[PDB]
Amino acid sequence: MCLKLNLLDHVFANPFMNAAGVLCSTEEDLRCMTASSSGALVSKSCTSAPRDGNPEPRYMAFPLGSINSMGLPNLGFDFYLKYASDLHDYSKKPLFLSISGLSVEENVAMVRRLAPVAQEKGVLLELNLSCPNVPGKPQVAYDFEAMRTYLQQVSLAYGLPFGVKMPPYFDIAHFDTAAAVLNEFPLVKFVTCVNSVGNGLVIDAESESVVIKPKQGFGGLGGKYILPTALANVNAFYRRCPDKLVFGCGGVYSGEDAFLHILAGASMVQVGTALQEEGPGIFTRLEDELLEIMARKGYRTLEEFRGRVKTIE
Amino acid sequence: MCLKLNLLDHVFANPFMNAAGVLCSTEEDLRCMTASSSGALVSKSCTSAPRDGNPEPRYMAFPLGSINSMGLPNLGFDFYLKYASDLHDYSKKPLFLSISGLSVEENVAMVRRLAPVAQEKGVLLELNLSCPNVPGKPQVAYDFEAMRTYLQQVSLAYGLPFGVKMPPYFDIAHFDTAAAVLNEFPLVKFVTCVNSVGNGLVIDAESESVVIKPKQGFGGLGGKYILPTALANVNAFYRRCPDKLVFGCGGVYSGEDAFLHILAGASMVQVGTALQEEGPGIFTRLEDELLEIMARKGYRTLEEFRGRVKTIE
Ligand SMILES: Cc1cc2nc3c(=O)[nH]c(=O)nc-3n(C[C@H](O)[C@H](O)[C@H](O)COP(=O)(O)O)c2cc1C
Ligand SMILES: Cc1cc2nc3c(=O)[nH]c(=O)nc-3n(C[C@H](O)[C@H](O)[C@H](O)COP(=O)(O)O)c2cc1C
Ligand SMILES: *C(/C=C/c1ccco1)=C1C(=O)NC(=O)NC1=O
Ligand SMILES: *C(/C=C/c1ccco1)=C1C(=O)NC(=O)NC1=O
Ligand SMILES: C[As](C)(=O)[O-]
Ligand SMILES: C[As](C)(=O)[O-]
Repeated sequence: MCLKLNLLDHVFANPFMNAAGVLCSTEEDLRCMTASSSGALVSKSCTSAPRDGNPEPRYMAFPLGSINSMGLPNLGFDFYLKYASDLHDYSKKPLFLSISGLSVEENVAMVRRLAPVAQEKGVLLELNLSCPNVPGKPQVAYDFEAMRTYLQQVSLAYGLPFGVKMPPYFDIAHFDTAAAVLNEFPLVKFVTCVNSVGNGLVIDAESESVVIKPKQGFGGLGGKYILPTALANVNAFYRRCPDKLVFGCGGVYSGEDAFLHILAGASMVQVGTALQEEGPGIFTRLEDELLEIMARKGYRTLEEFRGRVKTIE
Repeated sequence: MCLKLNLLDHVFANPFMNAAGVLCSTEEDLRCMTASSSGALVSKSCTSAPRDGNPEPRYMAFPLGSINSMGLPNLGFDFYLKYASDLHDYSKKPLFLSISGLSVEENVAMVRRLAPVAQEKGVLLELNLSCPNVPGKPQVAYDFEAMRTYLQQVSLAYGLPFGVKMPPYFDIAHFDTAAAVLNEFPLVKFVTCVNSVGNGLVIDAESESVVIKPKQGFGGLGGKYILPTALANVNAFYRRCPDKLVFGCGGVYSGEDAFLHILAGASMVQVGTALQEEGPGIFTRLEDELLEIMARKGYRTLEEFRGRVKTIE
């Protein structure tokens, strides 16, 4: 058995990709993700100018997942754009480029320059509206009027299909409002659910200390902690956005977890924490495990079960 | 070594209590909590009139925690007031009564009636502003203006010290706003952080089905999933509300987990999912495990380490 997605006028070998921020900062990282068996890759969220990020330690992992306060760090937009325009081998797999400007004007500036490269090469924009680790600059998609302004301005400057990296929500009214804002924008063709569960806090009992340095130890959560939250957000936006794709992200360590994301509605499945911890070998494992679950159940295609999670009575 | 606390004009043998909703709905449940080694108990959140709650199954537990959509179920306010007035043995431990009206008016109606019993018996009010399982009635404390209205009306009607059960927040701006609301009310003497992480979704891979019946499977998360979220909220409010007490709730299975809550700023420590799964014998275990950690560290009292989590640099 194999798989075949045809999403966003691109062909994908399988639904797996990295999560933005993991194994995708440097040229070396991007070449490693390209050489892996993932179906696609996404670059690290960038600002217009290069930045260093927050002070170390800024990422820590544990048996149930990870906490991070990475904050700015990226080589800057010029580098990721060059990667997209001159360096990426599109014959190997599709590329997504993630942007996370600090203001609407910064995002607009970047997308005006990305557009020609999108037209020429087919790089796909993921607009990050959910970073939980910039002090003073909370998650844009938690402010629905701000979200609307960003999407209006980006859609007008960019003019081409794009997607949005969403924070998790926890309230039905918020699902309803958020999805309705997204559905105002026809150029938003995919929605990635979710970014990290923001501003958790891990404490080490022995040392009586937080484990990351920035923001008094507060950071976004990934990994096993977040799987039910991720699944809820995938399914909530899958139900509410029938004319868009939903990409799942959060808590994927196995083909079974991927299967659950796809049952909830996911088209592509992104891997963050588990990829940071296991490395890019994880992609052959996840595909082998997903194909085995499909074979046991008699599923030949992803379409046979995507979004087909059952409810009770 | 000592687990004793003296707070809110009451003496507690230890900081442990049930979380509202767990082992506290019937008279039988309340007697069993009273008979346990807990330092206190809290009654099931009540509405003015009795309710049945949502269709079953409405609670499920897993190795990493639980999901629930209990929704309304309670014997009604009259029953819990009667228990406070006539049945509870205050010589054994203090009682908290949780209320969760569906409107500000219903809450106000209850607290007007509670007030004389609080005064006479010393029962303590916990006002629930965070239930994630009523369709059309999202978490009140996610709407800061609604929160303020409720606290103003309840403060005026009740006129006595009370506490509030808060939802988890995920955004620094939300912590700042929420705490500033709470700090407008001097009668809010304690803040319980946190209620369930709302609107998660658990899916069973074999059956391809959600595991609870209401709300298409969506429900609030407890247990191991939520400990870093709970610690963050406890510390965020501990830092922002220096004139109030913070009670910790979320993810407690061990004395070590309780130690982390206390380092983060918790006074009382509430136990939901783990008590639902293990039963009331958990409180002797939690006490022994917390005293073991204190002995190893040389700590003689809770106040020697409460709120003393260390940050880096
Ligand atoms: C070290 C690290 C850095 C991250 N940086 C970004 C980022 O640049 N852009 C972004 O959209 N998400 C970022 N994220 C969030 C992840 O893309 C993903 O949404 C999150 O980790 C949850 O998925 P998981 O449970 O597989 O980790 C980052 C996560 C980690 C762990
Ligand atoms: C079966 C069940 C019923 C609950 N009912 C209530 C409730 O009536 N009032 C309330 O404030 N919280 C209620 N909760 C939330 C818990 O008090 C607690 O905040 C949550 O379960 C997180 O703690 P934990 O990680 O120890 O489970 C309920 C939780 C469960 C599991
Ligand atoms: C923040 C995004 C940061 C960034 C820096 C340059 C451009 O964007 C993060 C995010 O979105 N999710 C995370 O879990 N961690 C982050 O630091
Ligand atoms: C909802 C509150 C239910 C209630 C019933 C009578 C009055 O209020 C819940 C809550 O606060 N937390 C939960 O985890 N579960 C609930 O269903
Ligand atoms: C995320 As990296 C460039 O330290 O593998
Ligand atoms: C050495 As290993 C845990 O990458 O099999």
